Amino acid sequence: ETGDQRFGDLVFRQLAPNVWQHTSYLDMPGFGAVASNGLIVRDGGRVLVVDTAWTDDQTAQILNWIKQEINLPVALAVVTHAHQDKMGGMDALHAAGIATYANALSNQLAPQEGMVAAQHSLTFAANGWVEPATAPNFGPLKVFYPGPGHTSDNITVGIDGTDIAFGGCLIKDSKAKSLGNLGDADTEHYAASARAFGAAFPKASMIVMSHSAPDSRAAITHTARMADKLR
Ligand SMILES: FC(F)(F)c1nnc(S)n1/N=C/c1cccc(Br)c1
Ligand SMILES: [Ca+2]
Ligand SMILES: [Ca+2]
Ligand SMILES: [Zn+2]
Ligand SMILES: [Zn+2]
Repeated sequence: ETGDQRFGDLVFRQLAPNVWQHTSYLDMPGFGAVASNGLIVRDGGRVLVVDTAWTDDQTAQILNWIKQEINLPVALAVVTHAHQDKMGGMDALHAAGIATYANALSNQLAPQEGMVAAQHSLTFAANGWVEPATAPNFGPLKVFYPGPGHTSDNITVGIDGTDIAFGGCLIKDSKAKSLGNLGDADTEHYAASARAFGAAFPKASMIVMSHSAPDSRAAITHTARMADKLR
């Protein structure tokens, strides 16, 4: 779509004055090329990243795009669970000197999932909000653990000062006919987790997700409606 920029294999789209979506693609062999989206946030004199790309090389291209187009240091990255689309590029972040954060559970599961763990672990209260001492200096990033759904470790992030919340792989677009890859899913708690994400970011009107283009809040309720049928 017009307005989008390509750098290498990555596509970028501005969502807000200080927010961009990054999109990377993995070619399952002779199968569907599969898109995955993350976010880039300009916070004053620094940049914050949400999710790697599928690969280290694709991840370096994110970082090089930021250097060329924004020209501010990346202070940290938060990754949203231990699958290849979200943590495939951790080695690239580390090679670049970025501090990395993930749900403690993501870091614990990372080895079995064939992912490199992030450096630092987020933990969460019973109400789902990140324990702030584990997410120091996150600026406008508000990190919320909605409960198990796409995976037991899936986390979400709202961007304060914008209309944007990022549901990662938990949320599907409002015309989706399935819930995608359920290989690590919790089918019993999924619906409640989708709804909890909506409740955490009641003011968000643009919902960004890993595997569809940004949607309205309709994505949340539609996802929950699908998930209701798993139980
Ligand atoms: F549209 C799809 F199919 F891409 C999708 N929608 N929701 C989910 S989750 N997916 N797939 C996610 C996925 C596919 C291959 C490998 C890994 Br690791 C994750
Ligand atoms: Ca690697
Ligand atoms: Ca798995
Ligand atoms: Zn996933
Ligand atoms: Zn995914």
